[PDB]
Amino acid sequence: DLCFTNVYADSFVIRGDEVRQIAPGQTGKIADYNYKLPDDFTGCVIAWN
Amino acid sequence: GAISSVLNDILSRLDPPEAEVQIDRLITGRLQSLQTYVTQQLIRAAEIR
Repeated sequence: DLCFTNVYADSFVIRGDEVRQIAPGQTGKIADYNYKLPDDFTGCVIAWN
Repeated sequence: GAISSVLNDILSRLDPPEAEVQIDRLITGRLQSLQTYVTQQLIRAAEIR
């Protein structure tokens, strides 16, 4: 029930044991070197096997 | 309420998102010291005036 200027959907696949690394300011292999989520992340995170 | 009174210890020891809460405790705490000091000086400013 809100509008947004731009909505960007970053599409990528990870393993089941790596889902905990994607979070604001979280460390990890896919977090520190591939996709570091910002501390002020105002978006959304979706996952599906 | 912070882990240490020094700013560098929090930023160096703890992570950034953990520092956001701990550094805020020093900010909110030390701001009361300024507000208390300023409040007392304005009160003493009335006595000296």
